[PDB]
Amino acid sequence: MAKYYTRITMKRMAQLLDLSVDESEAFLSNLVVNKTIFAKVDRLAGIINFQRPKDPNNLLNDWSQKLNSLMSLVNKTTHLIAKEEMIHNLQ
Amino acid sequence: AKAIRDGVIEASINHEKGYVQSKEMIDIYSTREPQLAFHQRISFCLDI
Amino acid sequence: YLMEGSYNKVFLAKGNIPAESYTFFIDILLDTIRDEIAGCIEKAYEKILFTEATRILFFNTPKKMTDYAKKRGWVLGPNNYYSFASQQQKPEDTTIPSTELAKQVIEYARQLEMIV
Amino acid sequence: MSEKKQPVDEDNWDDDNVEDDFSNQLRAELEKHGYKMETS
Amino acid sequence: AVQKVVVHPLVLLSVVDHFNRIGKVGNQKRVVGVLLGSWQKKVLDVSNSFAVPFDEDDKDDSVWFLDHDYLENMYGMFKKVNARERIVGWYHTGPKLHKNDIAINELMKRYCPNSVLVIIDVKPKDLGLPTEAYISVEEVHDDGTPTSKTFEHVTSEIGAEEAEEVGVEHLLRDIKDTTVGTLSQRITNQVHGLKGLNSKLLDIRSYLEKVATGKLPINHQIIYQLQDVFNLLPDVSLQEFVKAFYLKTNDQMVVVYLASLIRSVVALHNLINNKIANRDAEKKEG
Amino acid sequence: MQSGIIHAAEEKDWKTAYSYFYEAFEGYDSIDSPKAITSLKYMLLCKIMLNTPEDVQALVSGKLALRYAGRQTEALKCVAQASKNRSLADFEKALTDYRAELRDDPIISTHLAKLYDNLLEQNLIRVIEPFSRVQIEHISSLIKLSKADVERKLSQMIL
Amino acid sequence: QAAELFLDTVSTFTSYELMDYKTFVTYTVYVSMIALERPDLREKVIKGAEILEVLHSLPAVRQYLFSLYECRYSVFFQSLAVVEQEMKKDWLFAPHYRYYVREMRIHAYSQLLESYRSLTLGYMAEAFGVGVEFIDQELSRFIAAGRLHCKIDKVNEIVETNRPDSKNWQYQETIKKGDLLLNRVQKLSRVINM
Amino acid sequence: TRPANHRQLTFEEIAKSAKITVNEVELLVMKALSVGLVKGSIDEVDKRVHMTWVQPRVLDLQQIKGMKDRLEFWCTDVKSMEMLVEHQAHDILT
Repeated sequence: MAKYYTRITMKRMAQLLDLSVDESEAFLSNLVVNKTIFAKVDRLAGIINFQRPKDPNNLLNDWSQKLNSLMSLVNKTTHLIAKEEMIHNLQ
Repeated sequence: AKAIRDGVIEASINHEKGYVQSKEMIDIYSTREPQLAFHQRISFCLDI
Repeated sequence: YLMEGSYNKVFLAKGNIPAESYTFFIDILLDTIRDEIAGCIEKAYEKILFTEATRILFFNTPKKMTDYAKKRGWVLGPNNYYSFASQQQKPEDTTIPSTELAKQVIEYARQLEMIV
Repeated sequence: MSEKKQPVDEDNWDDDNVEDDFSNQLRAELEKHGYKMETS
Repeated sequence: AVQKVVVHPLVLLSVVDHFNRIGKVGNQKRVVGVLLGSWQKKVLDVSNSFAVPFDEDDKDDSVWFLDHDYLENMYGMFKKVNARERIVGWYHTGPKLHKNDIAINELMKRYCPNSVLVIIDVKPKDLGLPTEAYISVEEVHDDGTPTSKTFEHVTSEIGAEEAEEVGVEHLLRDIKDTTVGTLSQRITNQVHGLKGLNSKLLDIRSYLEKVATGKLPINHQIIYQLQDVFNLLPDVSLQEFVKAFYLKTNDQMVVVYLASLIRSVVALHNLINNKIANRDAEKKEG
Repeated sequence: MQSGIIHAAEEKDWKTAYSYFYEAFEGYDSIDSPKAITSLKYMLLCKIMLNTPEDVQALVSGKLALRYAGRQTEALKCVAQASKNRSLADFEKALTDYRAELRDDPIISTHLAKLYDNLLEQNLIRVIEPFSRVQIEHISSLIKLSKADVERKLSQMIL
Repeated sequence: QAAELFLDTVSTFTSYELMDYKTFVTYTVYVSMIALERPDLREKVIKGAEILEVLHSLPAVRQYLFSLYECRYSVFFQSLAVVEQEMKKDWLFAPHYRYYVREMRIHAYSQLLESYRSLTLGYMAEAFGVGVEFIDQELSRFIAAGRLHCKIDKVNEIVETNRPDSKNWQYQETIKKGDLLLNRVQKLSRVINM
Repeated sequence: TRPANHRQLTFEEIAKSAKITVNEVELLVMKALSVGLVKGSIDEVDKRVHMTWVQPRVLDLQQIKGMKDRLEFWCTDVKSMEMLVEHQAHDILT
């Protein structure tokens, strides 16, 4: 749930646990005071979520990571094309 | 109305009711303009 | 009075022309009000019935309100001046700052390292 | 030196900003409270 | 297995002088030679080489010859003069990846396990590095056969050495674009690197020469990567990419404003240091 | 002992005032057991007072205090467990079960309102943690307390 | 800086110039109540016995400190008018008596107002200090003075607050000092070299 | 099929094009993420999923025309931005 769910209600999860929403909050309390699962729950609209910082850094930082992987990716095909031309059009 | 034509204030006047609402436009920090107030002065202090 | 938002006082000066006729000039003063609030009728005017913005300028119900209401928007409706307001498309450009500003960074580096 | 060819003829600034906001407002703001005790 | 290679100017010229001393053949000759060196920490090194005599005729272009007596005696001499130096692979003069270099490496794989080749340039012009090294890799797949020993270009660079920098930088004495301010970045990569992206842009355009006219293999393994390129187009200027950009530019130009602010005060203090040198010298000397 | 009694009565220096009871117990080592076993009280109470609760269990786990076991050192270990787990009724059962030796000394009587505030806000910030916009009725439920005192007390927290 | 030099009040002495030690105590509390925030006030001046026993003889100053710390807002304006009145009639504080209470008012308004978000304007007249139109014109000139971070609604009778970042406010004084020093070195730059 | 404009679909659309009910599509797409043919995120409350990375497929001689056209103006983007560098940055280094 913490891996794949960006944001879920406080009824769908409790339906996936087959128990109370109160017992569900007791389950989500002792793990975030253990801070082994980071979550920011709600009890007015029940809109609870996982792994939500603000990130002033990792947007453009991971964007630059996509830049580096991008330039490596266009670096990959470039020397791959030439030999493929050479196994048809050498002599 | 000429303060919107001059653009002094942005938000709407409830001309039917009578009140003048105004939005809360904050975070001018994420604008091009403090870099503009810089850029007026960067080249200036380079010139001096 | 034409400088600030004084409008009805201008029509009071159209109630007081003391020197002589001044008619040829107050009719161009008519027209320069006509395009004025024909232009600034387009503001954040959330909904107005066919009374207020109707009788501020000159015209109650001739088809001059069809001339403005069909020249521009503010469409003739169920006692309704339609407030259309998008104001959404033109922001959110980094590219024009990434062109002009990329020019200006080089304009920094010219008078930073190169002797003149 | 210091000639001026003539063709024609802290202690203060933070105080002056106090004058800038509170130029002429509530000078003797001492009894208005006791005058608002009965009106408010 | 191999990370990258290290190439020296000594071996780099040491192909070229041999190309000159065979330069009287005129018609056609590739300069095949034995590449010598080490590799440590999985980092390939090339320090020395020589060139084996080699001839090859165009008709039945699969008839190659390496004088292994010339291999063994001269490598024995080089081991004798330097036991640290050893074999590292081979090389050829490499205009455009000759065909016998599928089994030259197989002919002398019994000397080096990663018997590497090096393609060089004899007519030096590009906007990059005219130094190349492949590696021998065989991988049976689901769209061919067994013997799939194709060559894969391990990344390459010209490595330096404290011994050779003295004599090499003596051998320039000509032009040297030092005084690294911002200009070295601005020119070696902001001018030059964009034209580096020009050619890699242009190479898939040269492959795109198969729409109805080019060679027979259509797609299979070319389009997953390009599909990952156009998949990997970056984020547009609307979502939050604007906001953190104006945020951090809005932080960077602060520090720029500080440094530019102080620099003028420095030069002003120096001007005071010069007018004291003026006013108490004009009266003193006369 | 009384070099730490008055310094604890002014609450100025729990470190050196702790050290006076430590030196008092080291002087009371194996020659005066009734003063030694009450000298454990004024150091471990000064340590829970110091809000370092684990070192109480580190000291009584030491073999010097394994000799001097008793009811009152367990009455300190339960308080150390109470401020260890950071909850109010955990301490209220500790006063309730061991009231005969906890609620016995005239200065020990006047240490529990401030500890009640420290533990009140301690379990408070324990429970306030996991969430977003919330109700005060649910926090009065989960604390099991009123809404006016929690509302004013949390207002004292944000103020 | 004045309270920071008035930090000790222990090594300070029964002076020739402040022959009342307690007048020195009144001075350091009057400068401390602006000079430091709640954490400092909630440890330093509230727990000091050496500072406590000297305002122990002070009936008003002990009240005037505790009316602010104990959220006694209505009498705080009364004792505020007292101390401001004597400060108006005081040497060395008569240069800045208007500067004092214009910071005291916005300080208390910051204190109460930075607790809640939806507290209405009519709540504050009876529990805070009388005069609805006074709170009207008083907060209006402070939001209009560009401080006191909130945004008041009028014709539904509710006061709303926000929270700003430490960016644009911290940006502001930087462009102030930058323009100030630019004026300085520009002016001197024309002073030297003719 | 969906462009890089959005490439964000909803469980109503999954229940339309796969005609499978509302309380199975989450298990389906979590199974898809567990296999790893697709890489994306799951929002529950807005009933949408931000699918990012897809398993790459094959294509004919017609899609290379579209990739040709997307290559085409991407060339002159590099030309157009680089010409500012050559023109404006000329006097720094000849």
